[PDB]
Amino acid sequence: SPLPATHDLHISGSINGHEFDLEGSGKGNAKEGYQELHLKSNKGDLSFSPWILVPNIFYQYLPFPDGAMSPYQAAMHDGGYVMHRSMQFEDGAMLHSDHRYIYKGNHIKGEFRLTGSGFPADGPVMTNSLTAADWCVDKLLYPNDNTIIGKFDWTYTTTSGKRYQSDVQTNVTFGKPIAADILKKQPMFVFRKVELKHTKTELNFKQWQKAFQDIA
Amino acid sequence: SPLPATHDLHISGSINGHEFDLEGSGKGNAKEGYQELHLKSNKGDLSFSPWILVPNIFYQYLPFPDGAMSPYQAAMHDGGYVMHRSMQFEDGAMLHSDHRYIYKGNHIKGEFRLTGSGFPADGPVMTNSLTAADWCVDKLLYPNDNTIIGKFDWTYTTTSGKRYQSDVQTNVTFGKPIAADILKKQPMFVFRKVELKHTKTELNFKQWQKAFQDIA
Amino acid sequence: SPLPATHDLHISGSINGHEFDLEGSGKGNAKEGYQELHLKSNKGDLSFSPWILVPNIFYQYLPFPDGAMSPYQAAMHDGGYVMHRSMQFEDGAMLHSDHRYIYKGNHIKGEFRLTGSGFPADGPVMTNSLTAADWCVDKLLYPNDNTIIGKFDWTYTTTSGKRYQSDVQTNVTFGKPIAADILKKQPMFVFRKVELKHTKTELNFKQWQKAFQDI
Amino acid sequence: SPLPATHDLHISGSINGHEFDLEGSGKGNAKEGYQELHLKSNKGDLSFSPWILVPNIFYQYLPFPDGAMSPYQAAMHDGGYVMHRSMQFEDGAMLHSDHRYIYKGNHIKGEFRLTGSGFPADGPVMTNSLTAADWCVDKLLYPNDNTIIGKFDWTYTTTSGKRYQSDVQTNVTFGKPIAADILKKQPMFVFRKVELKHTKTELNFKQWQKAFQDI
Repeated sequence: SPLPATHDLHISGSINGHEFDLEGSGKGNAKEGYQELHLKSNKGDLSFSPWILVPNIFYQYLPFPDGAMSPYQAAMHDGGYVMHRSMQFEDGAMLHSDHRYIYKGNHIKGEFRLTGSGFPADGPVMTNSLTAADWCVDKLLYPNDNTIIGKFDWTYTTTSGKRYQSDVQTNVTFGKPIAADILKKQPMFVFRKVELKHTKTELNFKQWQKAFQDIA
Repeated sequence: SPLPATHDLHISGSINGHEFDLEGSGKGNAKEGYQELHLKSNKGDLSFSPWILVPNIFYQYLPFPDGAMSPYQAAMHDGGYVMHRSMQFEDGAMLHSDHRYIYKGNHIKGEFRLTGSGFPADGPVMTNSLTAADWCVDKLLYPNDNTIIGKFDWTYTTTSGKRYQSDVQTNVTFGKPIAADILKKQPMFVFRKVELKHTKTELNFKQWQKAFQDIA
Repeated sequence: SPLPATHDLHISGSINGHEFDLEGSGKGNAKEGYQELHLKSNKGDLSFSPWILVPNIFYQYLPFPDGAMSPYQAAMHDGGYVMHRSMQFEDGAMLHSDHRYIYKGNHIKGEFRLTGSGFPADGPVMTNSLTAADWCVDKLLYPNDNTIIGKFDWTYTTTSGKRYQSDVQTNVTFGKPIAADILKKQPMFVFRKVELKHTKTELNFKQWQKAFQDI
Repeated sequence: SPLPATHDLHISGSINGHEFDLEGSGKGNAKEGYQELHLKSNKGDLSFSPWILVPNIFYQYLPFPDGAMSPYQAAMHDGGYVMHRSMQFEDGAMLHSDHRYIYKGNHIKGEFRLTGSGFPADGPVMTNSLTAADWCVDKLLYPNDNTIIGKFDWTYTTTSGKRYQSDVQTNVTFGKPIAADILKKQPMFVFRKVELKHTKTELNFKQWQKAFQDI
């Protein structure tokens, strides 16, 4: 049926052993790749940079080239999917997440669970020193008919001027096979840009996305 | 108070998108480093090798050298701890886990949650071809007073004769500071051996452990 | 200070302990990114897939966007640069290289040294089962004014249908500071395509390259 | 077929694009694992911490347990071996090396080539702030009869108190098959300790080593 138009998210888990829990709703344009989302904390002030919740804070808004359904869009009413992502940061920290969804017509409800640990007390996550995430190219491959293995190098700029880097791998597992015509076009890349306004208790996130097999 | 003598575990999560859930109980000797555990499935036959649940299936049974309390033993009645472990396998699979505990006198109850994804359909986890885990040396460092960052190279032998390898990092976060005299002895290593008997629904696990700063 | 038009390569080292040595020459168009190269073995038949020598077989041919010189082209007559590249393969093999260059007007001479090891005897490098390399996006960052640290995920298709993957990092070190206006545009990405035809003793290589900051 | 008693090393390459070259000699006891080595620079003051040249500054000095020859000692008069080592540092730097040897009776001559790059100008290698290397356990596996693939996590202490970490993999490739009875004992671990005293031009290095399968 339809592409999604609106979504909500409950995201919870712990960073360095401290529990956090946020929820909120947003919307987007699934032909353009754009979405935005507001979150508010249920457990008081975040003790860590809200920027570490990106990329984790909805590829059902991502089309494939020339208006084709991405595998995420096609699965939405046919079998669904989950994601499992790993971020391994340069200073020894790690952050994993599980991503699950429920659809009600053109509305997506996400339930994401995250565990992040090992962030140094004086590093840029626990001092709120991340300032922006660099624009990013995601590389996707499909090693079998129901799995995407994707990877990107993820870097934030920070207040000291040094970037903060992590290796990010995302495995996406589908309830039914991906269409043969999607499977034959590998690798697929996706260019993304994000913005985030935030306080200690609230986030306003925006993201643009565009898949490509080749450039102009 | 006492070192632990008995424990139980509920461990659940998903592998390649399929949910699993096991529970059972065991016991050990916290002066010798030895424990054993029985698990039985609540959700029918496992669709994956039970060996992939090791190392995940209790360092409160591990003493430090010369009968000293390990940081895990000392935290047990003073602040507690959690663990976050990552296994990144050579064929692109990933498995993360969160480890939490509740103590009632000398009894430990564990509640572990795992997400593993990306195991190839013909690889050794999804074909039940893992045969044993190699003996292993864990290296621990304490980058601050409440955190252990530990690492080991984890390898199983398999029915084809080829080993199956992963990089394993475990971040352990303590509710109160680790004692100064433990913090000053780094790195600490731990030698471990495990055995596992299993069926599609039940596991019988055993593990021996011995911490060392140097060898004979 | 001309852009390069032609280039030679001597590339030697070992794979799994077996010494190899190739040389040959090629040409390209430094306004368009394209280059091509022929190589011939000086030590008999190669005992491994010639495809493993890609990406290692000249970013002086890469312009930056809108007719700008890339940092590689600008260094060419002003301090030079070297590269150090690491390939870490999914099956435990590793391949490192050192890249150095000498320029004579618009001609480049490359001298590259490689050590690869730990390729399984039944894997696709030692069985010559690599069939092509996937198109690739390289992400570059400049952590200081004389260094590029670049990364890509590098995958071959193989005769079995199973891809063969490696993490690739390339650190490029310049003899003089990169221009401030290049340093401000980060990350920079580069999209590349390669072809290779080969025999046991010869390689005929082609590459297209194009830098982009956005799509 | 004597065990080694004495050794020389010529080690050269570059760190962050700056060429370096050292040579010197040492000795050790191949029944006990210990060796020591002196090196002196042929190109002026080192511009980086000499500690970064450890572990790279001779497992022919390592016996295996119970007076057994290690695979390195047995290859010494029977086909030899080379090593390829990769150090991947937590701050993005990389250091690879190629190790080759020539034997004359009980003397070893090493010729090692290294390329390190991407060390931050304010990090502890380029500020000479590494103070010691932590004691270390090396895990070895033999995926086929002529290869060792070994791994350790390598950490220095520094003057700031913050350790400096790297993933280290060493692939060793033999000219003849390793003995079946060595191949059956896997993993094998090796516990090592090092010391280094240094100046801008000289290094005085000591190492203790002991193989173990169990404790």
